[PDB]
Amino acid sequence: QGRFRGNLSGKRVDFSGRTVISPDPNLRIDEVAVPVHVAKILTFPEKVNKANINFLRKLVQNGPEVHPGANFIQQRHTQMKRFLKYGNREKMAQELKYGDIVERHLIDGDVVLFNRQPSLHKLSIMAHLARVKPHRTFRFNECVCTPYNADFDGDEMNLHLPQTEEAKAEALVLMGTKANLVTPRNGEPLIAAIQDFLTGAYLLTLKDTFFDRAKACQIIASILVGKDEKIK
Amino acid sequence: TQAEIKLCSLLLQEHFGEIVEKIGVHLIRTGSQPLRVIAHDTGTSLDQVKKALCVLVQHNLVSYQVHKRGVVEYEAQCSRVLRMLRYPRYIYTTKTLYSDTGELIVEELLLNGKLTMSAVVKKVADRLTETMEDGKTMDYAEVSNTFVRLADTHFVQRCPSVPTTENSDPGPPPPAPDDGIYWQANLDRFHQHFRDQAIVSAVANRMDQTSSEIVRTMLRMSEITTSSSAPFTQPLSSNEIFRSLPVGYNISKQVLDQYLTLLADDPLEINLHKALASLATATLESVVQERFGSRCARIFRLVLQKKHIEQKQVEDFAMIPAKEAKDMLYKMLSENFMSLQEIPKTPDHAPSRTFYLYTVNILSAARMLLHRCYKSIANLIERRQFETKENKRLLEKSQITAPERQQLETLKRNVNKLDASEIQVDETIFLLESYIECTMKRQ
Amino acid sequence: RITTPYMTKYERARVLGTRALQIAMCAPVMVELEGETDPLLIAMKELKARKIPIIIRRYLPDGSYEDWGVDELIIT
Amino acid sequence: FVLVEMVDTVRIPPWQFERKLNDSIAEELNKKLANKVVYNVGLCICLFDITKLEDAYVFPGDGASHTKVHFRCVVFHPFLDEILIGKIKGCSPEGVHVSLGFFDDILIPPESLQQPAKFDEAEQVWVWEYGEEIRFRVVDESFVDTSPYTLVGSISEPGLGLLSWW
Amino acid sequence: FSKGEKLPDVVLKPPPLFPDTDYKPVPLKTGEGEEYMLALKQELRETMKRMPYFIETPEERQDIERYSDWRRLPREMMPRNKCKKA
Amino acid sequence: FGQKDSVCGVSECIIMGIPMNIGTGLFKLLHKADRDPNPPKRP
Amino acid sequence: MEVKDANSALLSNYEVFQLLTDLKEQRKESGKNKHSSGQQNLNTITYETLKYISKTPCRHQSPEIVREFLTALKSHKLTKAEKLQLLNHRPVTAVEIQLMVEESEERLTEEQIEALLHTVTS
Amino acid sequence: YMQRRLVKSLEDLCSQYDLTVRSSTGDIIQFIYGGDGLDPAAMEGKDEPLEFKRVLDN
DNA sequence: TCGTCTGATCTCGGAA
DNA sequence: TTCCGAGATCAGACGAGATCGGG
RNA sequence: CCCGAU
Ligand SMILES: [Mg+2]
Repeated sequence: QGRFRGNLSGKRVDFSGRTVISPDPNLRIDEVAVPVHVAKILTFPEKVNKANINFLRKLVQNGPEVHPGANFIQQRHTQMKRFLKYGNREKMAQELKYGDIVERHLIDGDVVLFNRQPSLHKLSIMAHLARVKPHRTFRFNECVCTPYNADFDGDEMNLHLPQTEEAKAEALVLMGTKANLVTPRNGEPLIAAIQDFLTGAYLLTLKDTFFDRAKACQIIASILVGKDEKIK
Repeated sequence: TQAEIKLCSLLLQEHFGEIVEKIGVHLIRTGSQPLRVIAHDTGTSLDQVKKALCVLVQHNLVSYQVHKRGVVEYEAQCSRVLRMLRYPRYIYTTKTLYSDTGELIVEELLLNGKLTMSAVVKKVADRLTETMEDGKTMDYAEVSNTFVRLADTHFVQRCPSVPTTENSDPGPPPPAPDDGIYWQANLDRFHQHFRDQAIVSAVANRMDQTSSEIVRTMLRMSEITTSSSAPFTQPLSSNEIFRSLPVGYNISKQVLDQYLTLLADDPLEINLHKALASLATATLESVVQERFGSRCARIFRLVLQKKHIEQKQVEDFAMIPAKEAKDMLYKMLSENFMSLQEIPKTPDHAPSRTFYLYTVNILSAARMLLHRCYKSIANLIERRQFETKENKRLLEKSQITAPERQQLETLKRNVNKLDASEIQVDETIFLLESYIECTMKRQ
Repeated sequence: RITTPYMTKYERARVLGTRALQIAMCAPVMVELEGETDPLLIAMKELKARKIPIIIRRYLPDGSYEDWGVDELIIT
Repeated sequence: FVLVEMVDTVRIPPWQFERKLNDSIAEELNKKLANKVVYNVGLCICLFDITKLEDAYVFPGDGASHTKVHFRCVVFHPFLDEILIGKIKGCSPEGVHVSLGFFDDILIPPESLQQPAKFDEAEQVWVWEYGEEIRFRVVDESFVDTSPYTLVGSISEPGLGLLSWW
Repeated sequence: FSKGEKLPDVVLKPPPLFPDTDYKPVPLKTGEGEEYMLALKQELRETMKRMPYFIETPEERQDIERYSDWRRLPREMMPRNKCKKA
Repeated sequence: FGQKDSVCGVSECIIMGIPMNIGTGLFKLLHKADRDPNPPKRP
Repeated sequence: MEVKDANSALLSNYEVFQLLTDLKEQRKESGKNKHSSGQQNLNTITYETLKYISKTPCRHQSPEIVREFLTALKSHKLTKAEKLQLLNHRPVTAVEIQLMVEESEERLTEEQIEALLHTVTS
Repeated sequence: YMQRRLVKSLEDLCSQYDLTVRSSTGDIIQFIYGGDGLDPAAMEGKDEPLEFKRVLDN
C-alpha cells in the first residue's frame, strides 16, 4: 500500500478500460474487438500533420456522439482541451490548422494492448490492433487465449491505450501478436488452435471425409474476408 | 569539534590569505594527505598548493612524514592553529619579563615562523633603531645578550632536525652569508608561564599577598626541572624558599613557615593536578554567575560539594523555593552543565526508579564550554569581518561629512570593543585547555 | 564495425518510434505516400523503402560508440 | 566590440528538417541571443560564425533534433579604453544621457570631470560653455531575477579639448 | 492555544548579562598589537595574491599596475641552548 | 552513509520517470540532416 | 548557453560592419513571418547597429586597408587595443591623436604622432 | 512472491552490444549470453538453433 | 503465524 | 596460573501473488 | 473490513 510498492511502480493509469471477454473467431489473431461505447471514451491524441488534416476535419464534424469522431481539441499552444460538445464543430473544423492536437476516438487500426490481471509471464500483456465492433465485450480470436490463460467463463481483462506515437510503435513492433507467437521459456508457440478448431481440423483432415464441389467450394469460400477477399 | 575548525578557517583568513586557509582547512578536515591528492580534492592547481604548503610549513602548522609508500603525507596539527589567537598575549609577557628588545624577539619569531639567529637580530637592529634617535643608534650587542637570556630560561627552543626527504625541497621554504640553524618560539614554555600567572593570581586574590609570592618563587625556581607533562612541580625544601625570596620582602622565616604550612593545607591544595582542577571550576562558576544569576550559581556550587546527593536536599540546602529552584536545575540540565541522572537503577522505567540524582561531571562541562568558547570567537571575528568592507570609502579620505565621520568613530569604537573581547575569552580557553591537557593521558 | 549488422527488434521499434513522432509533427515525408493517415503506417513505408533520416548511435558499454545508418542495416 | 565563444544546445523543431542545419541553427540562435546583455559578458548582437557543430541527437521525448553548437557571436562590450561617439538622447540634472546611434539608449554618463562650467539645470542645458564623444569608463551590470538597467555604464568627458566643437 | 500566538519572541532577554569589557587597563597593550600585526601580516611576503583576477582580465594595457641604515658589526655565535631531540 | 547512487537499472528509472536503458533505451538515435563543421569567417 | 571564452577582440569596426551588411541583405532573402509571432528583437539590433557603424565612413572602407594600416601599425609599438582604437576611432585630425588618442604620455614624441597623421589619413 | 523476488533482482540485466551481459553497475555476469549468445525464444527443439534434418528436407 | 538470519553472551581448551 | 580466542547456545526480527465489484 | 469475481 505504500508509495514504493503500489504508487511508484504499480500506479493507476488513465486511458484504460475493463470489460468481460467473449470469443470472436472471425477476427485475425492480431485484432481485438473493442465496444463502441468504450471506443468513444478512450481517445488518442493524434496531432495534425498534413496527411490527417482532411481525416481529422471529417471526424471532428461528428463530435463526441457519432463514433468516428473526436471530443477534445487542444489548440497549437496549450489552450485548454476544447470539449467538442457545446460549440460549433464546423467552426472548429475549419479553424483547425497544422500542429494542434485532436483527441480522436479509438478508431480501427489503432494499437491497444491487453492484460489479464494475474500476469504470470511476458505474454500476458500483448498489443492488438483495435477494430471498433458493436458490443460491450472485448472480443478477441480464441487462438490467443492460452497466452492470456483466459477462458471465457466471465473473465475480465484490461485494455490500455498508449498515447504518444513512440509508445504506439513500441506496442506494435515489440509486443504485437504477430511478433510474440512464441513463448521465451522453450521456443514453443503459445498462439495456436484451441478446442474446437483442433477438433474441427482433425475431423476435416481425417482420411474418411470426401467433399464434392458443392461442399468443397463452400468450405473454401469461407476463407475470403478481411485482407483475403482479393485473392483468386 | 566543528567549531574548532570554524576558527582555523577564520584565523588563516585574516592572517595570510584565502587559499592558504582553504588548502589549510581541508588538511584539517582530511588529515594525512599527499600533495597530489590535496590539489585534486580542493580543486586547486598544483603550483598554488606547493606555495600554500610552503607558507604552512614555515609557520609550523603542517608537519610532514612518510612511513611506507615512499610518498610524503602532510599533516596539520589542529591545536597549533588556534594558538595564533593568543599571539599578542605572547608578546606582552615578554615585555613584563624582558625588555622591549626581547619582546620584539618573540614577535618576529612568531610572525615569520622559522628564524635563524643571524636574521632575527639583524631585523630588530632595523626596527628598534628606526624608532630610536638617529645618531643614538641602538647597539646590536645588547640584542645578542638578551637573545640568549631568553634561551637560558628556555622561552625559545630549536626546530626538530629536518627529515630532508626527496619529495621535500630545501630551496623553497627559506625566503630571499651564513646558514645557521632555525627555530620557532617555545610557546609551550609560555603555557607554563601563563599558568604561573594563573596560580599566583589565584592565591593573591584569595589568600593574601604574601602567600602568592612564595608560590611564585617556588615556581620561578622550578622551570627547567619540570615540563608541562609534569603532574606536579619538583619537590622543594623550605630553606631554599628563604633563599629564593625577593628583596622586597622582609618576613621572618618562622612566620612564613606558619604561612607555609597554612598554604600547604587548604581545600585548594604545589599540586599542579589540583591547581588547574580548582581553577577550572571557578571558570565554570564564573559562567553561571555571568548567565543565571547568583541564585542558580548557589546551587551550582552545591553539586560540586556532594557528588550524588540531589533533589532531596537541594530544595533544603539552599532554602530557595521549589518552583524557583527546579527551573534552575533544568536550565543547568538543558545547557549540559548539570550533567545527568547516572544513579537510576530501577529497570527501564522513567516513572518508577530509585530516584535520579543530579551530578556535575567536571570534564563534560569543561569540553562543552571550550567548544562554546571556540564558537564564541567565530561570532566575534565574523562581525569584525562584517563591519570592514562597507566603511572602506572614508578610511582613505583621511589618507567627509558629519554622518560620514560619525560612522567611522562608531566603527572604531566597535572594532576595538570586538578585538579587545577576543582576548578576554581567550584567557578562558587556556585556563580550561590546560585543565584539558592535565587530565589527558597518552598525549 | 563490430556489432551485429542486423537491425534488432529494439532498434526497429524506436526508429519507428521516433520517425512516427517526427512525421506527426509535420516532418518532410520521404515516400510520396498514398493516403495513409496513421503516422505509424507512414513510418513502416519509410522503413521498407529504406529512406529514414536517422542514424543509430550504438553504445558499447565501455563508453565508446559506433554509428549505423538505417540504410546500412538488414531489417527483417 | 569583441568576439565571444559560446556553447549552446540548440533545438530544431522537426518541421524544419528541409533546411540545412548550420543555417537553421543560425536562425534560432539569432532569436536566442539578440538585444540581450549577458552578465559579465556584454550585449550580444548577432551570430558571427558557427565554429563547430556536433551531431544531431534526437531525444526520447520531443522528436526534435538537439545539436550542441559551439559558435562565436559578436557582442558589444567597451574595453575601458574606448572613445566612442554618441548622441545626447536626454539630459537629467544629475548627469547627461548619451546614446550610441540606435544602438542602446542605456549609457548614462555621470558628469563631474569636464571644465568648471558644469551644470544641467533642468531646462535641457547641455553644458555651460567654455555628434558627441564619450569615454566609457566602468563595467556595471546587475542580474535581474530576485524573487518568485543591466548594462548601464558610467561615461566620462575629460580635457579632450574638442577642437571641432568647443 | 496558550502558546499558539506567534514565534515565541524575536529574542529572549536574559535579566543577568555580561559583566564588562573585563580586564580593562592592561589589554590596551595587547589590543593595539592585535591590530598592529594584522596591519603587518596582511602586508607581508607570506601571503597569496589573486592571480585569478589577472586571468580574469582580458583588458591588459600599458600605464596600469596590471601591466607594471642597519648599523651593525659582524659576529658569529651558534648556541645549543635548546633541545637536542627529534 | 552518504550514499550517492546513480540512477540506473529499471527499478529507479521507473521511479524517477527516466526512459530506462534496458532494451529500447540502450542506444540512442541521431538525425541525418544536412550539416557540417563549416569554415569560419576571416576576422 | 554557458560562455566558454569570455573575450577575443580583433573585430575592427569594418569587420563587424561588413558581417552585418552581408547579414542584413541575406536575412531578408529568407525573411520569415512565421517567426514574427516568435522573435523580432534580432531585426531591430542589426538594423540600428548598421547605422552607428555607418556613422564612421566605413562606407568606402576596404578589406585590404585592415592589413595595409596594420602593416604600418606594428612598427609604432602601440598595443592591440590602441590600434583598434586607431582604426575604429579613425582619428580625422591630429588633435584626436595628439590629445584624444590613448597612451599619449611619453610615446607621443611629436615624431611618429606626425607620421601617424599621414598613416591615418591614408 | 517467488515471481516478485526473482524479478526484483534479475530485472536490470541486458545483453550489451559487445555480446556481454552486464549488470546495471557495469559488472559482467556472463561473457556471452548462455555460451552461444542465442535466443531461447528463437531456439529450436533440443536447445539447437537449426535441427538440421528438418531444414535439409525443407 | 512460524519461518528465517543475526549477533550477543557463556565455557571448556590451548598457548607462553 | 593465566587467558585470549573461539564453537555453542537464545532472542529478535519483517517477509509471505495479482487485480476487479459492491455494501 | 467483510463479501463476491477471476
Ligand atoms: Mg476463468
